[PDB]
Amino acid sequence: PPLINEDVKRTVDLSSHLAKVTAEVVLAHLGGGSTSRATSFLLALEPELEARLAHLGVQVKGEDEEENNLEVRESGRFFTVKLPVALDPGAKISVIVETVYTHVLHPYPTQITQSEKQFVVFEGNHYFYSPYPTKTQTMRVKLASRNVESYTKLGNPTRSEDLLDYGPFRDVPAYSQDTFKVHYENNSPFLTITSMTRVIEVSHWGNIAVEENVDLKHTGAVLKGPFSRYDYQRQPDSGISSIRSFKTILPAAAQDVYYRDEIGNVSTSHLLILDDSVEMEIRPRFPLFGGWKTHYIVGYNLPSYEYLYNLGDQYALKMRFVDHVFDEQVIDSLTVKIILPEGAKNIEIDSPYEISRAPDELHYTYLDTFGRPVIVAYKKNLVEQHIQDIVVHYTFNKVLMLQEPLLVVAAFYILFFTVIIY
Amino acid sequence: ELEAMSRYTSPVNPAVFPHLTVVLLAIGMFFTAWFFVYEVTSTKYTRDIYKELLISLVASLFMGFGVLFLLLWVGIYV
Amino acid sequence: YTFHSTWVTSEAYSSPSIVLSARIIFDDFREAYYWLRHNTPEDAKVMSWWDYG
Amino acid sequence: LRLSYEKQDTLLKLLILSMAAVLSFSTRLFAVLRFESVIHEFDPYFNYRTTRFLAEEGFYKFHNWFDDRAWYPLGRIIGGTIYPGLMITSAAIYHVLHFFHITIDIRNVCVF
Ligand SMILES: *[C@@H]1O[C@H](CO)[C@@H](O[C@@H]2O[C@H](CO)[C@@H](O[C@@H]3O[C@H](CO[C@H]4O[C@H](CO[C@H]5O[C@H](CO)[C@@H](O)[C@H](O)[C@@H]5O)[C@@H](O)[C@H](O[C@H]5O[C@H](CO)[C@@H](O)[C@H](O)[C@@H]5O)[C@@H]4O)[C@@H](O)[C@H](O[C@H]4O[C@H](CO)[C@@H](O)[C@H](O)[C@@H]4O[C@H]4O[C@H](CO)[C@@H](O)[C@H](O)[C@@H]4O)[C@@H]3O)[C@H](O)[C@H]2NC(C)=O)[C@H](O)[C@H]1NC(C)=O
Ligand SMILES: CCCCCCCCCCCCCC(=O)O[C@H](COC(=O)CCCCCCCCCC[C@@H](C)CCCCCCCCCCCC(=O)O[C@H](COC(=O)CCCCCCCCCC)COP(=O)(O)OCC[N+](C)(C)C)COP(=O)(O)OCC[N+](C)(C)C
Ligand SMILES: CCCCCCCCCCCCCC(=O)O[C@H](COC(=O)CCCCCCCCCC)COP(=O)(O)OCC[N+](C)(C)C
Ligand SMILES: CCCCCCCCCCCCCC(=O)O[C@H](COC(=O)CCCCCCCCCC)COP(=O)(O)OCC[N+](C)(C)C
Ligand SMILES: [Mg+2]
Repeated sequence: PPLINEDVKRTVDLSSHLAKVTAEVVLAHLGGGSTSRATSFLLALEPELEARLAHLGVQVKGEDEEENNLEVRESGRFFTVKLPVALDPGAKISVIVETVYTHVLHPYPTQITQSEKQFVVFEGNHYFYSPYPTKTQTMRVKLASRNVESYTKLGNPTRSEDLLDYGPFRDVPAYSQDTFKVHYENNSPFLTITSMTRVIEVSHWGNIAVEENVDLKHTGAVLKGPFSRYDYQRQPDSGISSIRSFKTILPAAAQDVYYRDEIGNVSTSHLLILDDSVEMEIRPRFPLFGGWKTHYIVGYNLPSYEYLYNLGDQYALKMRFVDHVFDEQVIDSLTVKIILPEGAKNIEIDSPYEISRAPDELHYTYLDTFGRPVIVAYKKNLVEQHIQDIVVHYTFNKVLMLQEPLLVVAAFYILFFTVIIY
Repeated sequence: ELEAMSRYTSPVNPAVFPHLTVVLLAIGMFFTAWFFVYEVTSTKYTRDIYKELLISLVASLFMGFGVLFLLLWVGIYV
Repeated sequence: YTFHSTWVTSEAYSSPSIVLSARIIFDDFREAYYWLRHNTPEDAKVMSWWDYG
Repeated sequence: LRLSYEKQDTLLKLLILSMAAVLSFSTRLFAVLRFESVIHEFDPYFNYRTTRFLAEEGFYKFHNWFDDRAWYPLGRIIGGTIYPGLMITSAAIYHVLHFFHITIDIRNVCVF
């Protein structure tokens, strides 16, 4: 069944160290009959940016959500979406498509002095790269600052204060590929978490404690020349592209936050208990200028009742897979470890999105005789929209935890018996 | 599902962990002391194996529970 | 004698040498060592006095 | 109730010695109570690194150990240039505390 895109308004924004494009597609069906009811939507991706993808979500006019699955065709990893109501010929449906590309803004000078500003370059597409011929496409680009240097001209693109409009293209080919490149000033915090490890230890006695190790590096515009604390302090201009602090958002039940490094405590942080969450501003030991790869550890423990449900002999816990670290984050490697207690017999895990998973192993903390099972899940290219809830179901005999006191007892008893024999 | 499952409240109100830690230790420690005293004062002709076994078992039990509640009180939550 | 020993232990002998107690503390030593650890080549050679060896 | 002279004497000795040992251990930790627990005065960092080596590499590799990260122009043999008693004590306590799962990092064992 042939599909026609009628109106496509694409608004891209490039202010962050990220590229988010939202296309408001309007689809219509052709007048020809013997097509019945079309129920599938096809999405495409250009080969330039097919690997630098983090999330692709599709909604409908109003408040709604839809389901897309990856498909292969005989190549740009085409996706297909299942519409809620199948559209008959002559109908029209509005579908909002939002995608997020990571590691796509490259710093062009690539070396900036302690008293200069960042200039980045973006290479995307002019037209809506779809497998359907569209009719009216208009693109609006949102920048960080009003210091553009070279933007490709196609249709006399007018320029507003910080937003660039492109003339509506009357019609486009079957595959409407084109190269669009902007060179602008983006002195925003560029930050990449290289590898974050989240460890979640569950305890039926009290609460559950989650700690995460964070390697993070300032990617763009590496620093050349000398660094001087004097100029950094007595001149607020210099140091624009650097970072000083970032705030984490905690789930409002956190109780023991510590923020330790690999070498000791760090006394530079500020946590405020808010009504709905726990905000925590964090300063690293030193400001980051270019590729400075700070590494820290943040952990806390929260009440068990809030994230643990028990019925009969079954327990089920739901928690955030990846939790907030800073505004508009990006991860390159993420390993979740869920440390269940000893008698976790039937462990099933419901993943919201496809997560690469390794084999289970055993962990030996203090009062363990035969160890406790751990669940490991490896994922890559995580963004702020990957914050979901993962639930694990396991059966656990209630009597069995009593083996933890008794163990201690037996040790004591042995000592006394030894005395007796002596 | 997830709707018909009750919240998992702890079996022992955490506010009772401190009160339970001292007592269980104290009693335990007391018995322990007794045992050791008994092993230094009593000669070979004045030792009863059943009394020693009884007092040692009581001390071991109370001490194990007290040590658990203390170890959990500091926040290890074993 | 007990009271004297407690006071001398509390107010004189317990002190850190990595952190300068000023209550505000500035751990410049640790921050510099951490920078030197994370932002130098794997074979960089630093020379100082024998105290900070 | 009444107790023998020997029983009361033994009880008094035991109680006094227990209180004295507890006080000795309690009086030592003032700095740990204040600032976060870290090895200090930069003399024991060498001992600390050495202890970690003994705890993660073995004894035979530690007995004949050549360190190329210090006195770069020359060579420093740590396996035979220092009296090894403290490191051996710490590593033994660590391995005993790890056999029965009371898992504690090397730094906490060195500190206390
Ligand atoms: C081991 O490591 C850990 C972790 O690193 C160490 O713990 C850390 O210790 C520090 C102590 O220095 C703790 O700091 C504290 O942070 C809180 C929270 O403050 C934030 O929120 C404030 C809220 O402001 C509201 O109101 C303003 C208007 O007034 C609004 O504009 C806001 O929007 C809010 O609505 C905010 O004001 C704070 O701002 C500060 O930071 C910004 C930078 O982001 C600056 O620009 C600002 O100028 C300002 O400095 C901040 O955002 C503070 O409230 C704590 O302050 C108390 O102590 C101060 C002195 O240290 C004192 O000046 C304050 O008045 C306040 O005093 C309180 O307590 C006193 C007694 O102690 C009382 O006498 C007094 O009346 C008052 O009640 C403090 O700054 C970290 O939270 C802590 N981290 C963790 C994770 O716990 C630990 O110390 C280390 N161990 C060691 C070293 O041994
Ligand atoms: C004074 C009364 C004390 C009452 C005790 C109550 C216990 C309370 C527990 C402590 C509470 C802590 C509060 C707390 O935790 O606050 C937290 C903050 O967290 C912390 O950081 C603090 C953590 C600190 C925890 C430390 C706990 C450790 C407890 C250990 C305990 C103690 C008390 C006692 C130790 C005993 C030491 C033994 C000494 C050995 C004696 C040597 C014997 C000498 C000898 O040889 O004598 C011979 C005779 O031979 C013998 O028979 C002796 C054999 C004895 C062997 C052992 C017996 C000992 C029994 C003692 C009773 C003499 O020789 P002779 O006979 O003369 O030789 C002559 C022989 N001949 C030649 C045959 C005559 C709160 O923080 P919070 O904020 O709440 O954090 C929670 C936050 N969340 C995590 C929850 C979120
Ligand atoms: C992480 C937590 C780890 C917990 C560690 C647990 C520590 C266990 C403590 C072991 C206790 C040792 C037992 C002991 O002291 O043996 C005593 C002999 O008593 C003595 O003579 C003096 C020995 C005192 C040494 C106590 C130091 C123990 C410290 C261990 C940490 C027995 O002596 P007796 O046999 O009673 O001698 C009497 C002989 N008559 C004929 C006269 C009757
Ligand atoms: C003989 C054979 C057996 C040998 C047994 C050896 C006994 C070793 C005794 C030392 C016990 C170490 C306890 C300890 O490490 O406490 C310290 C600091 O926290 C504290 O406040 C502890 C200070 C006082 C606690 C002393 C209890 C020791 C009792 C031992 C009998 C913790 O330092 P941190 O590294 O800060 O731990 C916090 C990390 N969290 C993420 C969990 C928050
Ligand atoms: Mg348990």
